[PDB]
Amino acid sequence: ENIFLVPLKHLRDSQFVGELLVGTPPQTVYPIFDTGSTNVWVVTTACEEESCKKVRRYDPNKSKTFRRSFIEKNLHIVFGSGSISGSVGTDTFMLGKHLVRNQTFGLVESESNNNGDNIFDYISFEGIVGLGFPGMLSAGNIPFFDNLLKQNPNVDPQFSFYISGKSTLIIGGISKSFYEGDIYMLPVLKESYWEVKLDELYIGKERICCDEESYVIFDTGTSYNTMPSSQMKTFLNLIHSTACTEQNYKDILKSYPIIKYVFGELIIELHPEEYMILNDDVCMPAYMQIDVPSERNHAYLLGSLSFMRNFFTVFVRGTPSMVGVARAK
Ligand SMILES: CCCN1CCCCCc2cccc(c2)C[C@@H]([C@H](O)CNC(C)(C)c2cccc(OC)c2)NC(=O)c2cccc(c2)C1=O
Repeated sequence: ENIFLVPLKHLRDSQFVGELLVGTPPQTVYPIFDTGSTNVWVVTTACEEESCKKVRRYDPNKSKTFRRSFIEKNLHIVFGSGSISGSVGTDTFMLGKHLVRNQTFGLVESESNNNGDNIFDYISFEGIVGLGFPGMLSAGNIPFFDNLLKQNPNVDPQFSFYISGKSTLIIGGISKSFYEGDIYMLPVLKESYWEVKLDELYIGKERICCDEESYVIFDTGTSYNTMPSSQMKTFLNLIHSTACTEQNYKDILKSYPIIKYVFGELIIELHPEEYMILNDDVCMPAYMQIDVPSERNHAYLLGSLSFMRNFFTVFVRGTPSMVGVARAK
């Protein structure tokens, strides 16, 4: 019981959903498990958009343990992918046979693009289980993950994502099934994200960072890696897209640069086959600009598609927090 698995299903686009049970008796939802945010969100019967009506919507009136929050707060969140709004409440959650009572969460009432048709019209969004820190907790006293640990005192305070039908969130421990070699540890900074100091960044022989304080954030909620907007053109000039097939892409990418993230004594090298994705016979880098609240201009995300596909990540919760990285098996 004390180390347990949450199998993740890869639905398109990317991100990866697991089974969460909410309310009494339990209603099932398939949220994404997001280290890049903190709030729990659940799509509800309050959302009357077609994008909500098409999924399994949580019905708070069917939950005996649901309590609408006393403070009637409307939360608006602008993600990089779209916007969600709704109100706040409390309920009992079940994750992987573990109970988490009196958990604050957002009840989705609305979903939109940030500008007509939006991402939610394409995907099957049912919510977010944020695994970030209290600095982006919009309502309530305690983040989900800290609450689960509080109410489950024999769980070790850690979780890890193994990406790629064999993706799984492992809570309380790790498995040698998922990684090779050693795990190196970096201290977490600030109060919002699984954020670490970045000392330098090279694209092949070119140093492109760092002269100010800079940071990497480990974000399972985003497929892509990122750079700050000022370095958008930097990256696009040094790493071109190019024609490729399934048959020749290894040869085409032999000429591409190694991207080196320098975290002090630890250097993570992303080889071309680890950061270039093949879509429509084009090799394109899995990098884009994305606004990071509270870390504009100096944050670099490491996402799921490039980074976690190749590197097993362990997230150790301070009881100071640490991130562990090792090569995926
Ligand atoms: C292959 C492309 C997939 N894709 C675009 C669709 C994503 C659909 C699922 C979804 C919907 C809502 C939210 C999320 C996921 C999670 C967030 C994640 O929490 C972002 N974390 C950061 C730190 C960047 C952040 C930004 C803004 C607010 C914030 O609050 C603390 C945190 N993902 C995204 O904002 C996002 C952005 C661009 C592309 C994609 C996802 C993406 O990979």
